[PDB]
Amino acid sequence: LNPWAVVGFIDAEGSFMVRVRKNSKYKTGWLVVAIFSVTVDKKDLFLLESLKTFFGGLGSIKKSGNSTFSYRIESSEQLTKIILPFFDKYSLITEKLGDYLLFKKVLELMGTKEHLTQRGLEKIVSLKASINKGLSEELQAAFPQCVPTPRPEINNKNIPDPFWLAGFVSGDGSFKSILKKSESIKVGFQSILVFQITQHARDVKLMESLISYLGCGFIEKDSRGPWLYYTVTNFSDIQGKIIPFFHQYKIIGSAYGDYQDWCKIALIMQNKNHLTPEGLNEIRALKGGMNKG
DNA sequence: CGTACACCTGATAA
DNA sequence: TGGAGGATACC
DNA sequence: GGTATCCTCCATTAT
DNA sequence: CAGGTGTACG
Ligand SMILES: [Mg+2]
Ligand SMILES: [Mg+2]
Ligand SMILES: [Mg+2]
Repeated sequence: LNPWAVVGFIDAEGSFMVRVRKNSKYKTGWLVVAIFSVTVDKKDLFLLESLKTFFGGLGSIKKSGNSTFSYRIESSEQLTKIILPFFDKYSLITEKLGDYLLFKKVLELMGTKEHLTQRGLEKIVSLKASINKGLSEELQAAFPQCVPTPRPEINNKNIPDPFWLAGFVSGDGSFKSILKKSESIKVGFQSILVFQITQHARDVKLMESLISYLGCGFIEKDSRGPWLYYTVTNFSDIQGKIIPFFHQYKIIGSAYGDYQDWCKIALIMQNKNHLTPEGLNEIRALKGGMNKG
C-alpha cells in the first residue's frame, strides 16, 4: 500500500461522516461523533487488514452487511492524530474532498471541546448540513434555524500521482471482458476488452481529465441518471497505454487478479487467437474465472 | 471479417 | 456510500 | 453523571 | 460495477 493509492482508494470507496444523535444525558441533549469509514466485499478483507495496519493498527473492522465488511475509525482523538495529518498531506481530489474538509473542521471544534457547548453544536450542525446526505429529518426539525456552512469548492484538481489512479480504479474502476454475438466473425463472437471507470457527474472535470492523463478513452453519460463513464474499447490503446500503466502501478485487492486475467485475454487477442475456436474458449474460461476471487 | 464507439440495462457492493 | 440505534467504557 | 467509543444492523444508489 | 448490442467503416 502506497499513500497515493490509499488516497485514490478512499476517493473511490471511503466516507467522512458526522453524527449528531439525540441523547438527554449530554448537557446539550446531543451526542456528536465523527467517523472515517471504508467498506468492501468479503473478498477484499485482506485489503481492509492492510489499511488498518497502514494507519498504525488503529480502529476496528466489522461485519457491515451480508457480504461486506467495514473499516472504521470513530475516535475523535485518533482521527485527529492519524487521519487528518495523512489527508492534509495527501489530499483527496473528487468532491469527497469537500466532505473531508468539513469533517476536518468538526474535529477541530471537537478538539477544543466545543462540541459540548451550544455554539459548537450549531457550528457542527451547520457543517454536517453540507456533508454527504445533509441534515437528517430529525436534525432539520431540531435545528430549523441553521444555515448550512457553504460547501468548500476547490477548483481544477489534477491527478497528483499515478498511484492515486491505481487506487481509485481498484475502487471504482473495472476490467471488462465481453463476448458479443457477431454474424460476421467466423467463430461467432467478438472478444471485446473494456477498461472503465465509473463516477458521479459532479466530478465531470476529473473524469474529462483522464483522457489527457492516459492519452486515450472517451466519456459517456448514463441516460438513467447523473453518472459518467470513462471508457477505453480500442485494443491498440489497451495494449499500448492501459495495460502498461497498471503493470507499473498495480491494482490493489482482488481486483488485481482480475486485471491479470484480462491481461491474459489480451495476449490471446494479441496473437490473434480469439478468432480461433480454441482461443475463444480460453477466453470464456478466463472470463469465467474473473470476480471469484 | 473484424473492430470500435454510441447506446442500452440488470445486479449489488458500496 | 452513508446512515442508525443499543450497549458499553471511561473519568 | 456526562462523555467517548464499541458494536450490530440497514435502505438506497453510485457504482 | 457489469454485462450486453447496433452498425459504420476499413
Ligand atoms: Mg465511489
Ligand atoms: Mg465504489
Ligand atoms: Mg471496488
